[PDB]
Amino acid sequence: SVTCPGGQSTSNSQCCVWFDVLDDLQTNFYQGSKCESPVRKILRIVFHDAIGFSPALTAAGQFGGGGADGSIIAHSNIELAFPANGGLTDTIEALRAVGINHGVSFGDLIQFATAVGMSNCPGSPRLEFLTGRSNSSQPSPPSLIPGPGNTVTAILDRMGDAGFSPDEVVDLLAAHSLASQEGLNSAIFRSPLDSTPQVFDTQFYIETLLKGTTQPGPSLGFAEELSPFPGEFRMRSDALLARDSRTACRWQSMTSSNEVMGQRYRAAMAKMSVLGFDRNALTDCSDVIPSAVSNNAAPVIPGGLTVDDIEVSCPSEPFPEIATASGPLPSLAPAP
Ligand code: HEM
Ligand SMILES: *[C@@H]1O[C@H](CO)[C@@H](O[C@@H]2O[C@H](CO)[C@@H](O)[C@H](O)[C@H]2NC(C)=O)[C@H](O)[C@H]1NC(C)=O
Ligand SMILES: [C-]#N
Ligand SMILES: [Ca+2]
Ligand SMILES: [Ca+2]
Repeated sequence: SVTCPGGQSTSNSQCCVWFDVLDDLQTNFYQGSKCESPVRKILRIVFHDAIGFSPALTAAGQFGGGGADGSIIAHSNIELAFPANGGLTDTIEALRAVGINHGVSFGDLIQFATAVGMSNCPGSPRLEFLTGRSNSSQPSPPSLIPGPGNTVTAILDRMGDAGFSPDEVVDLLAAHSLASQEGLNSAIFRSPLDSTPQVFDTQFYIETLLKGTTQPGPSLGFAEELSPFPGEFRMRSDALLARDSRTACRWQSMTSSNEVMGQRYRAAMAKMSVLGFDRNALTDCSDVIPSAVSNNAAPVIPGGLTVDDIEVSCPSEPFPEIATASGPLPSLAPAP
C-alpha cells in the first residue's frame, strides 16, 4: 500500500514529496531542527499570508484577497512594502528557493513550514497539514493585517471579517508564546514577549496580565507598553486584548492549561490555513508532521510575583490557582 520511496507509510501519494521538503527544511532553514528565529518569522508569515482575505471587500465588488495562497512570496515585491511586513525579506527568499526546488505551491509550503517549525518547539501540538492549494495568486489588498497600535474594536472587526470570533482571536495569539520583536524597539532587539520564547506554553497569557512595571529599553518603541520585568517586551494590542471585556475571560482561561491552549490553537490554525479555500478539495498529509518533545513544566507566575500582581480582568471567573516561583525578578535574554 502507499509507501513513499524512503519507506515511510502515508495515506496518499500526494504526501510523498513532503518527506523531501521536510528534510531540507529541518537541515537548512531550521539549522538542524532548532526552534529559533526562522520558526518565529514563519509564524508571522503564515498569519500575514492567510489574513489577506476580506469577504467585505468582495461584497463591495473589490478583490478581497486569496487568503492562504502564498501571495506574500509570489507577490513579495508589493506585499513586503506593507507596514506590517518588515523584517521578513530574508525568510521569504529562503522559502522561495525551497518551493521552486521541490515544485510545491507557495501556499502549501508556508502551511507546511509552519507545522514543521512548530514541531521543533517543546510543548507544541501537531498541526493539521493539507496539500493542494493552487500556486496561482493575486497580490493581497493593503490594510488587511492588524497592527499593534490598533484598538481592540479595530482588531476584532478585521479578524471577524476574515471569519474569526473574539475567542478565536485570543486562541490564535498563543503564537506569541514563541515570540520576540525586532522592529518595534530595535534598541532591545529580539526582546521576548514571554519568558520562554522557545517553549509553546501558557506563560504569554500569564505575563501579559501582570502589572506593567518596567521599561526594558532606553526609550519606548512603537506601540510599546511597560512590561513586568527586565528584557521582556509588551506590545499595546496584547496588553489591551488581555484586559478588554470582550476578550478577557478567554485570555484568563488560557493561563492554566497547556493542554487546553494547544487544542484551541490547533483548531484556530486549521481554520486559518484554509482561508480562501475549500478544505474538502485538499488532501490530508498530517501524518508527515513529526511529534514535538513534550513540555513537562507547569505554568508559573515568575520571579516572586503573586496573584496580587496580575490585573484580573475577567469579572465572572476567579483567576486560576497557578504556582509562584521563589526568586528575584527575571531579566530575559534576547530570544535566539
Ligand atoms: C491579533 C493581532 C496581532 C498583532 C497586532 C501582532 C503583532 C505583532 C508584532 C508587531 C510583532 C513584532 C514583530 C517585530 O517587530 O519583529 C509580532 C511578533 C510575532 N507575532 Fe504577532 N501579532 C498578532 C497576531 C499574531 C498571530 C495570530 C500569529 C500567528 C499565528 C502571530 C505570531 C507572531 C510571532 C511568532 C511573532 C514573533 C516574531 C519574531 O520573534 O521574530 N502574531 N506580532
Ligand atoms: C509558483 O508560481 C511562481 C510564480 O508566481 C513560480 O515562481 C517562479 O519560478 C521560476 C522558476 O520556475 C523562478 O525563476 C521565478 O523567479 C519564480 N518567481 C517568483 C516570484 O518566485 C513557481 O515556480 C511556481 N511553482 C510551481 C510549482 O508552479
Ligand atoms: C504577528 N504578526
Ligand atoms: Ca495571501
Ligand atoms: Ca512561551
